[PDB]
Amino acid sequence: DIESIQVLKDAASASIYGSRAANGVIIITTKQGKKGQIKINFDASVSAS
Amino acid sequence: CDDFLDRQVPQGIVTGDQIASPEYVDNLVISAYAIWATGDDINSSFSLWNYDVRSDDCYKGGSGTEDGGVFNALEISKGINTTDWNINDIWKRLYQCITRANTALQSLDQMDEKTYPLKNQRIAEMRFLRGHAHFMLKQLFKKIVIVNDENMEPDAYNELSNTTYTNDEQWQKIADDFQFAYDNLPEVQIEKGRPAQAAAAAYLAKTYLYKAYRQDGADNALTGINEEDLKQVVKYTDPLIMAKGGYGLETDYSMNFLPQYENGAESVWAIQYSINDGTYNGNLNWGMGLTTPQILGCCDFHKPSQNLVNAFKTDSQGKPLFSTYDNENYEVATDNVDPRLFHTVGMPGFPYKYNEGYIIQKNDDWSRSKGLYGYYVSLKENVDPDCDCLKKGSYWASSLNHIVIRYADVLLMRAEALIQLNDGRITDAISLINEVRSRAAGSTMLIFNYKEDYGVNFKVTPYDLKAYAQDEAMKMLKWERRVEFGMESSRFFDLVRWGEAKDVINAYYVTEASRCSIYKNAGFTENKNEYLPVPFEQISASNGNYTQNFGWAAA
Amino acid sequence: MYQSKMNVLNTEQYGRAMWQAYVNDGENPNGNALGYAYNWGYNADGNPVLYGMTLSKYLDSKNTMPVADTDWFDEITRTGVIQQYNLSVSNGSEKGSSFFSLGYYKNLGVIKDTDFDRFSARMNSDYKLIDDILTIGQHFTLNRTSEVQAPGGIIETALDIPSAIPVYASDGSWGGPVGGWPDRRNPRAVLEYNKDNRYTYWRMFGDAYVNLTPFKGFNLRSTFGLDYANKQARYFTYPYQEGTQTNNGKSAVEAKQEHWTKWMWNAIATYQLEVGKHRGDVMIGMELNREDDSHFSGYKEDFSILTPDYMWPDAGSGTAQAYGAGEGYSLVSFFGKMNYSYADRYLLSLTLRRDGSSRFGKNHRYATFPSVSLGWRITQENFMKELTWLDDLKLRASWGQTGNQEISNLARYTIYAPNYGTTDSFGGQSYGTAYDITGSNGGGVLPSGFKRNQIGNDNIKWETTTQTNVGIDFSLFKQSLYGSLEYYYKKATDILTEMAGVGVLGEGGSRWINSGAMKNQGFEFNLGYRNKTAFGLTYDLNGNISTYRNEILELPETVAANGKFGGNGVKSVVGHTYGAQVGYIADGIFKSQDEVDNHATQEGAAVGRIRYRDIDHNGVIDERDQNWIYDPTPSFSYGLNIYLEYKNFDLTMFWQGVQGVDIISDVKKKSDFWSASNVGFLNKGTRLLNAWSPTNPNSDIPALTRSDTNNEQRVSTYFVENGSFLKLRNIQLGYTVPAVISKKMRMDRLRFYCSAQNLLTIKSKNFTGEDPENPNFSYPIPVNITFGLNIGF
Amino acid sequence: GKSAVEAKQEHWTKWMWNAIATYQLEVGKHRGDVMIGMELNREDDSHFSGYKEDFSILTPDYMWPDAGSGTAQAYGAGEGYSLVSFFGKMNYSYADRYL
Amino acid sequence: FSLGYYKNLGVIKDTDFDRFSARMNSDYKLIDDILTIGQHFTLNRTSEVQ
Repeated sequence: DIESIQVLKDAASASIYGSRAANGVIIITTKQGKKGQIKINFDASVSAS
Repeated sequence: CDDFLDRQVPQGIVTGDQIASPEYVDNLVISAYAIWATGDDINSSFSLWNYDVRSDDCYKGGSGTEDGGVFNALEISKGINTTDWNINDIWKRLYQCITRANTALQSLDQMDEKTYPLKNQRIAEMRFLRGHAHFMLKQLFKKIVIVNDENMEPDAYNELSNTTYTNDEQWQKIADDFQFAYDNLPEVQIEKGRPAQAAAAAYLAKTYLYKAYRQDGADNALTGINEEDLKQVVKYTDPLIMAKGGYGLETDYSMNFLPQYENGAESVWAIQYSINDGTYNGNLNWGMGLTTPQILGCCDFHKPSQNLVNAFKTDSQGKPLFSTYDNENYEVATDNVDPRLFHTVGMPGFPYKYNEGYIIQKNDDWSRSKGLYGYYVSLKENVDPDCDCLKKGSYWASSLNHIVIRYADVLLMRAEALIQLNDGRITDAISLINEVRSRAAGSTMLIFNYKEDYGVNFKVTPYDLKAYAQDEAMKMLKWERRVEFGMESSRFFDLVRWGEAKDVINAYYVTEASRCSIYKNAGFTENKNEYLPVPFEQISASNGNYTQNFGWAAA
Repeated sequence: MYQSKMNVLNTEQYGRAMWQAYVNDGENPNGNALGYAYNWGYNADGNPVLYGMTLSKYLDSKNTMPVADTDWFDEITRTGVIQQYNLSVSNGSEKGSSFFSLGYYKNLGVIKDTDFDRFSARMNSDYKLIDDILTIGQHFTLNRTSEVQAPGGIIETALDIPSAIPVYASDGSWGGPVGGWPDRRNPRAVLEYNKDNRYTYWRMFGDAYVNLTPFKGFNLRSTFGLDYANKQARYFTYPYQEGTQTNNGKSAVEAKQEHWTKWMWNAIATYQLEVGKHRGDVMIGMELNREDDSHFSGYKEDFSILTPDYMWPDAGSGTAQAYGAGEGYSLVSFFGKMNYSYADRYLLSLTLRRDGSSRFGKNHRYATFPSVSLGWRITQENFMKELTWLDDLKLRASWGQTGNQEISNLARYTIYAPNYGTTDSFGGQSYGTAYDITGSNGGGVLPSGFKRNQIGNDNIKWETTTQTNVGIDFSLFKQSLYGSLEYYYKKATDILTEMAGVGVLGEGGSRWINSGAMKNQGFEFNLGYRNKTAFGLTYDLNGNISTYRNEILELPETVAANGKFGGNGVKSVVGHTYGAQVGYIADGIFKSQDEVDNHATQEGAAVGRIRYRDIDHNGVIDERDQNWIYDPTPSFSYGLNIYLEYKNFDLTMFWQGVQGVDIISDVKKKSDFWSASNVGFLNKGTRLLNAWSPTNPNSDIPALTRSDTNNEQRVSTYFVENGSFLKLRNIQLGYTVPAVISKKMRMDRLRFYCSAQNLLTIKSKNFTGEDPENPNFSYPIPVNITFGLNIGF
Repeated sequence: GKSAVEAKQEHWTKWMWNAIATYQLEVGKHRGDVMIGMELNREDDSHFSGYKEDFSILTPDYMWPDAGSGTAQAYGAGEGYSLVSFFGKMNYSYADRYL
Repeated sequence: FSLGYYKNLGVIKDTDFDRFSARMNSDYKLIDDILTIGQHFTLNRTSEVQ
């Protein structure tokens, strides 16, 4: 359920998020409903190691 | 539909079909011992002290007559109901001990001896335990159920009866259990809690001693004394059998009741209470948890009577005052006294368990009754307040072993049967009384300076070895049993063996009213009060298969 | 607010009752080893009379415990505070729906140091895709509750502790009994010592489902349910010392955890069809259930700092114990159901299940339960349409069976447990398998073993409850008069009974058996009237009433003698109501030496004592003279809801009554006697200040004695009372601001209201306690008075 | 010949709260975005354990800590954390050239 | 509204991993976009033999 993964590698752009952003922050966001759509997906996989 | 309802199965238990595996056989044996430590409570100690309050040795104690009202009813012989909760309780508990014995025997029976060479010594141990409980039930209730078919199914227990057997052959079914144990136990038990062969002989004798004062009529009176039974008490108290096990009288009386001297030469078989042992508060003697004096806040039960006090008085030559002892109180300054008084009864002005730092007084601080039950404390089962052996759980209890058979018992029981068989061996019974009486006269270590510090005059002598009459000899053994086993909860049991309960206790009721107000309305009804009634719920569930004792109404 | 509070002697009153108890028995009342001294004498007729009374200033000689007149119930109660907030929001589109709520509750009970609260969220939603023929949905709620519970027995302790005992001891410690004062703990101190025994409980509840409709009338559906809770708590053992009430110096902590994880799965297939006049549903499907539970806890003794901040297991310097175990069960279920309706006037219904449970062997796993019901919408039959005053009338009847397997997860098995004996007991009887076989006195692990807990039973099967039911619905006067009747006969057979063992069987001889049967038949009636009035008042009454009889039909022999379900183990409850009880018949009081000597022989009987009836007429009062004296079944119960609407206001009352019920009072033991208790010198009810004496010959209360010589503690009619009651369960008054006013703040509905729950109690004059619905020691039922509001956009 | 079972349990808990307040203006050829807000945090960890010894049957369902005989131990701890802050941000372009 | 399942059995014998999951997200804007409430929720369950 991944919509976008920003990775704030900098410190002058990641300074806003905290003192605890010395090692860089990885901003994750999740999905949402679009306007006027009712879509439904169904994924699967069967693997072997 | 099917695998689903089988997946989850019992957690943290052994199931009935598993329990019989050999890997568990010795777990069952231990567990059958354990219940003698873990199965009684403050109103049901397998000491049976709560019920010797009927005796002339002691009062129930406590806050007041309602503090265990059913035991006050017992103490004064009035208002006992067959529905009373204690009577049912002790019946139930003792048969519970029987269960653990039989369960161990059930799985021991199936064991192969070639690959478990102790099979019959373990089996003997269990039958010893089974005899122990049946013995005490027999003392408590007369008409008991004999539960000695370890292969009996649960359902078959419903068709048992307390009258399958006559009174005598009820006694014999107990004797059979202790006999097999004698035939099979080893002479010496390196694990001291396991009965040795001599213990099996001792209990075997005790069983025939109680069996010989026969009550083969419908009521409880003596129907004649059997000497086939007595000549067994002789066989199984033979000194040669006791010496094979190394038993004998401690060189000072107090050792039988002192934590440092557990499992001594006199302790023929004892309940092995313990401390620091993995359990919540210890495998302590909770059953005596009520009998600690008020110095520990609670509860002042099991207080000795002035009658027992005055019984340690002695005439100018150190013999009991047979006729006069109860006509004036024991006065320390001017009366000769038996050293055993100061090992049995803690009295005001004197040290509690031999500790000059705890002097007993007529106080809020020692007795709970504002004087109703007096001011004496039971010494035998209590311990020094400073002892490592002493802990408070819900009550104060120690790890002091409870000795079921002191070797003094064996000597005095042998004395008895010899005196009853008038057959020339009476000077040998007097020989045995002097053994106990002389040991006791010199048991003044730990109280050696009571002459100078308090004024007591110790004076106890053995009897001259003359050709005594049977009647005078009985009086002398009886008196030795009074002073030797005071407060050990077989005094009342002794009286019903002798058929003397009504005469001696009803008399005690009038002499002791003066000192304990409760005996005001007391009255012992002969051919009724010599045994607890079989419990009402027990009879009522039996479907008339159980029969109530004589003297009690059709309820 | 605590309401019905029990009247209990005060320090002065205590000393008056005691003097009476002493002199009644003819003992010197100055011999109470408490602090009382009495100036008393004799009246002209020779009966004792009390003149003055002095109390010492301290209860001990060393003056560590002052004398009080403490009202212990006022001291352990408080004014409770309740809070409640809830928000909910909803959205509905052609293609789905969505709901979301947040809630909070908080309740400080009227017993001090007891409280409860709950946080709640719920989200539900559903989606229609393709042609509304594929449907997905979800319901889910999440909850966190936490509570500190009232200790076991504080009401009895508060009843028991005398006024003379002060809340605080001279040194400022908790007060307690000393000297001659009874064996009772300080109830304020108990509650305070228990204030931090809070559990925290997280429960998640919900499901997700898929629904397919491949053509008209055909539906497939599969639902996976999830029910999962977990409970944590530290229980603290602080050291106490209230006078002689001591704990030695024990300190301990137990960190406990529990998990209950249940889940459910089913698939459903249903067909519908409407043929001109015929209507009909069919449904077949399958269901799986599984519960798995676990619980464990670590126990540690001895702490240097005695606060919940320090008292963690890592920081104890004494002995430890570890506890815990699991269990579970599963169920499989196959079912079908068939509905048929002809002309919308004759209705038939059919149910059939086959139900298996992991709790049985495979030889008995499943059982098959059919059900049948019929309907008869009378009024649509044409010959009934000559009756303008009766809108609908429908007769219905049903027969059917239901399995029951609600038994111990281990019910089938023979159970041996190691039970070394690590666990708190009381007075011994831990029944442990450890033993110092060596005679060392311990110090180290002892050898141990196993003890039987339960004997198995290879052939436990399903218990079956079978119900026959008939009733009729009605609607008169164009939907203004409505209701329904119900008559049923309901029998449980092959009842699954945890059956005790015969005595000689010994340790753990119990087994679950299908052995027993029990009926319940009764009537149930609903009736509601509703109409407006032509001045502005809408009124809507709807009440109800019902009654039943219950009869145990058969019972294992050892449970009949057991008393587990009835006659006190002296008579078998077979043929009587569940919980019926046997006892002695109290026949007043001996009022004259005359009346003892002419009565049957009665051990302990004297003037002033209870006369017990000689039922067998044998001239002796003994254990045989008992009979059926108690039945817990009301003749009928009833409820009634009045509702009014006048001029934007609204009023509601709900009344509830139970009529004809026997209660057994155990407070009466404490209120009517000085010695109907195990222990002397306890606090007593205030009623015994009226005890019969020569002084006071007009009384039912036995004369005060110090010993229960007469055993008036025996179960008897003396303790059965009429527990009938009518209670205003609730009354609520409300104003809702007119639409035109609130709609302009954009509010479809704004309303404030005001209410009180359990405000009033009507009871029988012959009931002698406070709450007939709670006549003894359960947590008191308070009167709540409430204010609140409703806002909606 | 040693049997034992350890029954651990750990718990974590965090919760934050923040209240930003942003502003947005576009005049001429200039846009800007200023926002201010605070923040809170709290971490409440835990764990504890148990231990028993010397079991009889050796299966993962018999070995619950009540079916043992041997010695026992217990563990446990607890941790914590807190935080409180204030922040801010700004933006500027002035021509859609100089950010 | 999402769901999920993921079961892995490692190449070394008798080690595995499996994860169940769920997710609910929503938001609701009420009065001409002056009031907007929303939420994000997740619920997992992993069960790994190490």
